[PDB]
Amino acid sequence: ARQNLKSTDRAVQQMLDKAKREGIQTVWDRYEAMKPQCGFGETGLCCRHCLQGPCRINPFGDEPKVGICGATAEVIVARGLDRSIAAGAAGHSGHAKHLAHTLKKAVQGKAASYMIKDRTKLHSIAKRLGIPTEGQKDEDIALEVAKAALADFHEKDTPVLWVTTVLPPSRVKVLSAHGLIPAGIDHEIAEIMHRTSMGCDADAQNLLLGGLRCSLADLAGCYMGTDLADILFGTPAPVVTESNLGVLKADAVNVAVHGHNPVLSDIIVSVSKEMENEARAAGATGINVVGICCTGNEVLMRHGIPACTHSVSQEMAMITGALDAMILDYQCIQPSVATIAECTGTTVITTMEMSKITGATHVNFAEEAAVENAKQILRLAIDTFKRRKGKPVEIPNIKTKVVAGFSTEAIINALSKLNANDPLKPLIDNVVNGNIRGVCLFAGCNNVKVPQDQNFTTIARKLLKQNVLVVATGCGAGALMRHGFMDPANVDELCGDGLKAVLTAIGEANGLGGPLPPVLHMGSCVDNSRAVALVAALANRLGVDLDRLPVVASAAEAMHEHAVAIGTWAVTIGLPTHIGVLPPITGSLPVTQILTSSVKDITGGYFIVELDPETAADKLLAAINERRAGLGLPW
Amino acid sequence: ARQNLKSTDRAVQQMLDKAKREGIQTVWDRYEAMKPQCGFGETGLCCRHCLQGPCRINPFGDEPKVGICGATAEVIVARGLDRSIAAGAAGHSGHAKHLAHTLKKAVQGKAASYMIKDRTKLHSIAKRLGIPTEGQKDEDIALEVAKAALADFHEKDTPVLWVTTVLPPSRVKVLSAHGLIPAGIDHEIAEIMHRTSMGCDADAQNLLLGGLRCSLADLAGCYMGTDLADILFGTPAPVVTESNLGVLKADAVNVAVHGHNPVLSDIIVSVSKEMENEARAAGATGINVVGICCTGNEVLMRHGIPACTHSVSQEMAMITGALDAMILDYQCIQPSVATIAECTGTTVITTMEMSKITGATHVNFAEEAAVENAKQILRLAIDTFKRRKGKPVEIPNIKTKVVAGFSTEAIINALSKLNANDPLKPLIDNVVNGNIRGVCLFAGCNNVKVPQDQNFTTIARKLLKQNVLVVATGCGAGALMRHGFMDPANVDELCGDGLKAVLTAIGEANGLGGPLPPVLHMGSCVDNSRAVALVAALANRLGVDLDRLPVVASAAEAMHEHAVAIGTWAVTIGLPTHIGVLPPITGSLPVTQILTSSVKDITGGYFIVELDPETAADKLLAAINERRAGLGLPW
Ligand code: SF4
Ligand code: SF4
Ligand code: SF4
Ligand code: SF4
Ligand code: FES
Ligand code: FES
Repeated sequence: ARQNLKSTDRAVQQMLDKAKREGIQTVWDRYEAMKPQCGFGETGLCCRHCLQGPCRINPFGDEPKVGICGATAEVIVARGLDRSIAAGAAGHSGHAKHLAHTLKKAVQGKAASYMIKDRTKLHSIAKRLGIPTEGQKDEDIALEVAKAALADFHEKDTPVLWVTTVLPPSRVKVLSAHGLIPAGIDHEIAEIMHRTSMGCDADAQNLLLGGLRCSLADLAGCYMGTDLADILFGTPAPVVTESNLGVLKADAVNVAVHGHNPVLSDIIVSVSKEMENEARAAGATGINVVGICCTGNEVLMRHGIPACTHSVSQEMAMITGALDAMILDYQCIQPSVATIAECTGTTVITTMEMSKITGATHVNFAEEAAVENAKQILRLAIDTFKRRKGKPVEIPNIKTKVVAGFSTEAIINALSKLNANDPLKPLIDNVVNGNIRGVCLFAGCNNVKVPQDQNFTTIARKLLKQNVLVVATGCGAGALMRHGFMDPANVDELCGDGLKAVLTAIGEANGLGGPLPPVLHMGSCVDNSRAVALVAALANRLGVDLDRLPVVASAAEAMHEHAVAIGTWAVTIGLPTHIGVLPPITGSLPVTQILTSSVKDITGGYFIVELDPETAADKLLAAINERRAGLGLPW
Repeated sequence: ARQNLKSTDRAVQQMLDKAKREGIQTVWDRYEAMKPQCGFGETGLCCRHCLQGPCRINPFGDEPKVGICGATAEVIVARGLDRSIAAGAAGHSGHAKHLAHTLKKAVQGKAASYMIKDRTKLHSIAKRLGIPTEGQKDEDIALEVAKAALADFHEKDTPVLWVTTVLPPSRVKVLSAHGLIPAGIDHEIAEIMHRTSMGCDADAQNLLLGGLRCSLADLAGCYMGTDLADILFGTPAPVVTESNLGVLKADAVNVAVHGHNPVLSDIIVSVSKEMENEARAAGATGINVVGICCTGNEVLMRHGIPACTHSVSQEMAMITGALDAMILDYQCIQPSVATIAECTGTTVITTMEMSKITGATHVNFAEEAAVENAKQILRLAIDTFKRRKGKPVEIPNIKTKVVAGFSTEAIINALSKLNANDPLKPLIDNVVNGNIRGVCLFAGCNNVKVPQDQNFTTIARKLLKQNVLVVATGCGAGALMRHGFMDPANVDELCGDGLKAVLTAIGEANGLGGPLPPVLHMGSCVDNSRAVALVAALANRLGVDLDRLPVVASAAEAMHEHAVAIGTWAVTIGLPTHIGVLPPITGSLPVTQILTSSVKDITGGYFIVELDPETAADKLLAAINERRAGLGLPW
């Protein structure tokens, strides 16, 4: 079996061989068993929005040509897409809502394990929202910030401030003119679900405008999540760590944190240090906390916790035999982990009331008891380590060096070493002179349909050679880190001369003796909001809207509904946005034409649907170079 | 072509013959073109919640057996069902939210076309919510009521009051013990969408408990909608009118109001009276406003507007050639009406920003301009009448007499003529002595899979002969009214002797010289909340919870997501609840077992899935008689 057709990650390939030997079914096996997949679903031409369904429409040929109620292909496709956007917004904003409640509990004396760790971030957010700080206690400022966060979920006398205060006024004006500013986060999610139900909205343009507005509700949830997590846990600054399965240690208690919301896993990190002695009494060397998915990104960015794996390959960490516990919150967790655990000996633990998995142990985490819960959890992990004393394990000896922690604050600070009072100017100077062709954000998941990481690395290599500044979040950052794109030792190999010169100048001015890494890791999926903050700051410094900047995005291997939401708000804020898997839109030419072309006339952004990564890189470079030409720059 | 296999309504059959002659495609034709429908979708064994899909599971046989991410059949089915519940809740609560904003605008002097029409209802709601009224202006009380309504959409220091203040304390306690009381209406909708996204909740029981809680958010939206519409437009009292296509008049301007929210169509009713002269200047006899679907129910209940048709047969009103305008809000409107209008000459007008139909004329209704908008709309209708002067029409000369307007206030008032200070006691006395075997609520839609009305009338006939008091809402009321079940002249034919005696006693005590009708029309789909108010009042008067009462529900021909939500909250509040179409659950035996059996141990209610209506009636009678036996009553 040619495992490189499943994943380009050599540690994953090794574990796929072990899973095959041992008869453990993987995500790739379940994908093979699903083929050929339903073409009605793949093209978007299926509707189950009422009990007269299921309805389907033949992409081509004879009947059925229309839904039972009269819903056309255009309507069916647009309604389906809208519900996916709403689902994504619901996830990011549920994460943000949880953090808002945590901050409120902390400053009300109800959860002493949590606190204001970043006072600077708290005050800047308060100022951005218009919350007075002068002569106020920090706990009172933070209570007002948490209350403002919660207020953005519902209608009120202002629109969603985590949209209108984070984008330039000119962009807010464009969006307002088209009716796209969200009135409340959960309000928009509910309105989507209403308008897409049977016998309601049935005009493709009207439906899709609703979708764009709900995608801005998702952006607000992302930005709110990043803001609150930085207040609570600290704004990231540059860190050095490692990635891939070789970060597991046979002689340690290996504990993975997995999911998206780090409200508990940040505590796990701190409590694990306190239980090192208890782990060694059990015969381990210590407790080795490692990350999976975006919760892993959160603790990597703030604490340098090494990242074990990501997304599609998450089961492989368990296949080593050395994963003693997998501590779950929610989002992007394959529920197969609970069954695989019976074969690998891993203790899979859920912690959130609305995210349980049959067969996994549940610990009822509460912020008020976080340290207590963390000790209960780590003691299960220690017990599990004890059960495998003397059992052989197979950890691939494969890992990469990762430099990360590039929050927007950290990037501005790094640039400030080149120009103290105008830190964005050195970046803009090098865009203008061509040393930096443009900026590309890689975001989103892996997807079993795409050999793991192949689109991210293929596209990134071409862009880096063409002097594009590449930033990354989520499992796009995961893909790039596991293939060495966050190791500064690879700048010479990967980067064009102009980009190398800039990365070197910034790195050497920050006391590194070497360049910044080839790709800047800006954090988790909610931390796509950090990229928005950087791009909005560049737009404001230049006096233009985002749809004039040479900035693009690529969800090169997208999977989750919240990647669909992110891609949609990237378009809505003005960016050319590549997606490297087929979204369920191709069954409607009119909807595809809106999303890939005529939306440019509304927001200035547009989707670029391209499954071939070499072709996608050329298309992204053309989009960047079109923006350069619109600014009168050489390219 | 045997049209009685499509609809049991003889006027619909006549129009199906006309549509066939004229080559106009109908809902039944589009259904035939869809067969055979996808069995994966029909059984619930399909998931499109991420871009790795579509995933399907064979009900029986070999692979695929599990989703790509590991999602089991139980998880896939429960997630799909939860999203349908959330969609239903989003519709009913969007309707309620609209009315709350309308009331607020009215009492703030911003929409003079609206007002407090039912001061008694306003004060009773205020008292139920704990809002002080003594020494307060009505406009201030109503502002506080509207603000409370809007607050129930989001988290706050109280749970959703339109749940906790409308059910008995003992029922609230049972629900609270299981974690089922909603925290906020839109909060629960968003949490469903989150928990059902990829890699989140993956335990069938946990998912379904979430669904039960979101169904209570739907109940709150229903009850809020009824409360606010009664304040604004008046609480229904008994009315006499007619139903079926024969209510159209060739010589008049025929204007249908269609959808669910009557915020504009109540205005249309009043403004149409003012434009009678203008209609006659155009050569019509007047303006003939008729109802379709639940907006039609709203104006039938409050004003006696005749109901033209319902649900699955809505296109047939247009096929007569006499429908000059169809005025749309949202929900349950087949979008085919916009295409059929090109053939029939009808002017189809949309009015709500989030519900447009390509090819229909849109009028941007605003409460602040409601009368202005209504005149613009009725002038389009008058112009359309003028275009058909001299054209032959085919209106089936088929109509029934309808007695309706049985709000819970009206029912209590009618009973009070038999016992002035204890009005529920005569009803309970006759349940105890067996003259009334129990109560059955018919609710929900028609569905093209079921010959139109056949389940409603078959089940109702059997129950009425067994002395069941039958109440009805929505298009269940529509089905029963169009077959004579709301005409008191049919009591002798349809009703058992004990039920006839009770209907006669109440009718004769209310100065009718005749009985109440065989079935009591309690209004629109949101007005299922009225049935909750009646049943909760009976429970309180008897000192028991709802799951001890001989009360059942039947969504005998269910279609829309909000019928799924209603059926689910009927179960959650404690009722045996029949559904007469297959919901997409049969692909999971564990989920089916929870919903039809083990949920009894949680809420005391349960679903009864039965597609054969004779069998369903026997099962409903067994459920009623089991409740009678639990109270120690003969049966
Ligand atoms: S909403 Fe229309 S297209 Fe969708 S399942 Fe129902 S009848 Fe079919
Ligand atoms: S990128 Fe996608 S797979 Fe990875 S965790 Fe942040 S949503 Fe999930
Ligand atoms: S969520 Fe799981 S079952 Fe659903 S489409 Fe994605 S991989 Fe398939
Ligand atoms: S019953 Fe069903 S079809 Fe009829 S209007 Fe009130 S939801 Fe729609
Ligand atoms: S017919 Fe396959 S996704 Fe519905
Ligand atoms: S395979 Fe037909 S509904 Fe998805």
